[PDB]
Amino acid sequence: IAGLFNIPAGIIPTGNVLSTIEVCAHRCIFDFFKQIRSDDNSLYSAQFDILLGTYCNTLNFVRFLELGLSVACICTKFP
Amino acid sequence: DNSLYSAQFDILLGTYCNTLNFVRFLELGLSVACICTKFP
Amino acid sequence: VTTATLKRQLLQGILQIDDTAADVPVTYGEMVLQGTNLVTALVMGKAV
Amino acid sequence: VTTATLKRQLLQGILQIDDTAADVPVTYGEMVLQGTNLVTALVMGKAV
Amino acid sequence: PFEIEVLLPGELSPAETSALQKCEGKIITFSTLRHRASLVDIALSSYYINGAPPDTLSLLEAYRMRFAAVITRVIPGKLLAHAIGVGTPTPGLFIQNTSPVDLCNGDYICLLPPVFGSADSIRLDSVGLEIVFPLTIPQTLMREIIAKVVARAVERTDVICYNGRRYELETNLQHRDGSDAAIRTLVLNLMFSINEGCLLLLALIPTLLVQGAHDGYVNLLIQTANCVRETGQLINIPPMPRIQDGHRRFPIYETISSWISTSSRLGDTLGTRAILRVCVFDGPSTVHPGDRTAVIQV
Amino acid sequence: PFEIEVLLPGELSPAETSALQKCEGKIITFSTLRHRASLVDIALSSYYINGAPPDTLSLLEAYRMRFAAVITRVIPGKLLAHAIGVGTPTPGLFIQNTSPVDLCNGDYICLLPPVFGSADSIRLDSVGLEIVFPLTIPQTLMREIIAKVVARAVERTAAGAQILPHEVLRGADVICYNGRRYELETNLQHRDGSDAAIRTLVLNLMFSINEGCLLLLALIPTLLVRFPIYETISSWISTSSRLGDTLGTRAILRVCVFDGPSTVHPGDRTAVIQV
Amino acid sequence: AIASEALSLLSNTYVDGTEIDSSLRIRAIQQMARNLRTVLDSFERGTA
Amino acid sequence: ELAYVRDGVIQFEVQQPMIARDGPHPVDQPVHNYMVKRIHKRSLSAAF
Amino acid sequence: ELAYVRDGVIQFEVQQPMIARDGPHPVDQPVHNYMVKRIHKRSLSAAF
Repeated sequence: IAGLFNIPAGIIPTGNVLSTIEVCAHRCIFDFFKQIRSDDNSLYSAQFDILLGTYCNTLNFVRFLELGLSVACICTKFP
Repeated sequence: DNSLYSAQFDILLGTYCNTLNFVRFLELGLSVACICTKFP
Repeated sequence: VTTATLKRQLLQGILQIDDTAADVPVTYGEMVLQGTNLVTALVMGKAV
Repeated sequence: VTTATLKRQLLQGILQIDDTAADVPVTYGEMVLQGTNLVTALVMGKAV
Repeated sequence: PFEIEVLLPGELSPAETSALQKCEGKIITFSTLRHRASLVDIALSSYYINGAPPDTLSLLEAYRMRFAAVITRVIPGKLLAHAIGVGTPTPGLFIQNTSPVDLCNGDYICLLPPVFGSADSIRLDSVGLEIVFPLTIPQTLMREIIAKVVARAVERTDVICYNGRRYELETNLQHRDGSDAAIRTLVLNLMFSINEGCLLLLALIPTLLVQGAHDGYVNLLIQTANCVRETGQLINIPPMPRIQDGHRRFPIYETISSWISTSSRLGDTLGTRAILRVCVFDGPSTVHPGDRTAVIQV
Repeated sequence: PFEIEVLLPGELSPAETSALQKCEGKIITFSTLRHRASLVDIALSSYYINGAPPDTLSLLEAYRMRFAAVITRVIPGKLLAHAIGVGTPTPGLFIQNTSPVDLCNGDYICLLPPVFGSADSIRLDSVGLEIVFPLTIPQTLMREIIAKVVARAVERTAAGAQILPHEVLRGADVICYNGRRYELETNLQHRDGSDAAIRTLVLNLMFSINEGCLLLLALIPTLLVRFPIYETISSWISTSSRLGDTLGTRAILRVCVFDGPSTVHPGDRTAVIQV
Repeated sequence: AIASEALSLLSNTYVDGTEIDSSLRIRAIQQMARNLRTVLDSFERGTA
Repeated sequence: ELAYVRDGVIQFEVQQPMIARDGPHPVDQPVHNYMVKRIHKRSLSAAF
Repeated sequence: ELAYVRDGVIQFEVQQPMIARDGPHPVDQPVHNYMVKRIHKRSLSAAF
């Protein structure tokens, strides 16, 4: 049972099957066989999800010299 | 790491429908079996 | 958020008031789905 | 589709040949998603 | 670097594909090694012996015969995996812990069927098969489990303390073809550890009991043992024979050497052998169940 | 390539430095692999358990759980080493012979704690630690060496336990290899390591074997023409299996000599290939 | 750390030009930059 | 781009005509049916 | 259009800093975790 997209999903079709025959006989061919008698329900309910945005942090940095601890030692470079 | 790099999705390959035809009584050969008329 | 009793008990000598007036927005911030949102919510079933 | 033996057995006197040459398309016909299809499958995960 | 590609069956449900993606660093077995294989070999249905699901004693024999493989990154279509047994360099190999017991650095890994509670295993309804993954414990815990399983086998025809925690085993012996086979390989090792030199070592029991006291250490050796403690005060042990050619021969040399090779073969033929060594660089010293570690090929 | 650097300590006597220069191609055994390590992991101090110095039976278990390495070059202020572990492609790997037996081409290398004589080692009195190097013997001789040493110790206990000794014998034991005899432990006196490091080794060996040809004699009395009877079996299997894993034999290196002398004597250095 | 697919996408050396991986390459570069900017400040922090 | 898409779908639609008959028969109604279908995947390979 | 909303969600990401050090400790690496949460719907009513 896939039924991912809406089943009626009225949009521009890309042709037409003629086939001039009942389809109810051959039932074990399609994945889902939905048969409405005449204008039943579940044809007008538009259920959907919605995303309301995302958020993130900043993660500032810190240097050793801006710290007050740097007045406890005399640092130097030595390759 | 492979935790958020997936890009899997589903797609719809279009749709399909059909249209029926209409028949009239006079275009059939059974119309030469009787004489029909309208009486409101 | 407290009761009036605790409010008075706090405001008498415990806390100090800073202001008796404030500036409050008067907007509701409306948004409505439109554009491609409608066409992707009708045929797919999701919206952003 | 059949075996060459049955093909000859059908072509001798059972069936009649209509034509020896035919007109066949020469291109495959491709499709690639573009435009608004490259943005919806990334955020939602549904394309059309 | 040798790898084998397991072609996953099509039309798989999305739920099973996610569950298969959970099994990142587990171990699978193969009957015949090949670059391309099918899912039927990994399935438990392939372990069947006559017509039925296998036994814990039959599984121990299938583990020795079958080749070993390690799962790696799985994609939606294919299932990658590397080989272990054959000598092949593999950089950065890792295994997921499946045993309830913790592991640390420098532990040898063994491979035994699930003897504890019902094995957690992926089940496929659409395909119709299920795959059971083997269980991995260290060497010390391995030798204790085999000892109690074999003893229970002789009984028919349990509690193990590890790190101050007790466990239990639900051994399964619904078959009989494999149970008597373990009895054969057992007595054949005891029978080949008897030479002309036992008499001397069997005559040193009284001085051992004397050394047992005022030592404070041999007592623990004596308490665990049962035979020598009982025979020490019940048999006379006639004094001594002579040697056929004692002018050039050393009779106690064979027995002390004939037993060395026998004991080494005992730990492997009875169960399985060591397959891996765990040694993680820049990682924790002790791993918890469910986490992964970097291991080295033995 | 993975390499381990051992930090040389400051304020070291020049005599101890010169002696460290001598042990170029010797084997170090590391507990946990790391690019930076301290001398405490190399010294014997890291090896002993339960406070007391380590035992031969304990040393055998140490060599399995612990990872080995090989010194490459020493520096007046630094010490380097390479691993024989996971996948390292060590180039120009050479080792120094530490055993009194000679080696030839195509001989695999194993390890052994020092049993024959007193182990030589560097001793650093200033820092207060010493570093013991393992013995490197071929494979074919390893299984025979162990069986001869233990059998020698049981002979001593028998001569003491028995009221009279059964002295009549073949002479002196000797290990021959490449037409060279070793004639180990000539004298009966000087019981240096008789029961000093192989004491517990003989004990565990004297009990499992005694349980061996006794359990069978108490289970099938047909061989020679209140009681558990099963816990003894499980205990015997668990012990004999562990003892076998202890006295294992796993080669670590292979002596592959190119454009050089085939046979090599104690003290020489040869290029070896990682097995 | 760097991932296998990331390094594979980066080692292409102009063997591409499609529209899908043009985003994956950008995201891999962004992830690398995000990780490196913090690995660098790790040393400034561990000094103290 | 075929290896990325997962669970594609297709759907159809058919409406059946009806006949107007009266008497001792229950009245009829129009017909509208709705059906869908999924995908399968297979690959080819060769050596050199 | 709140009457037609089927389980909206919101997610967000946060990353931690990293400290550098040495000694007998395992080395750190930056970690990234992602969180996502759902919504809750309730109604109000009155009579007349």
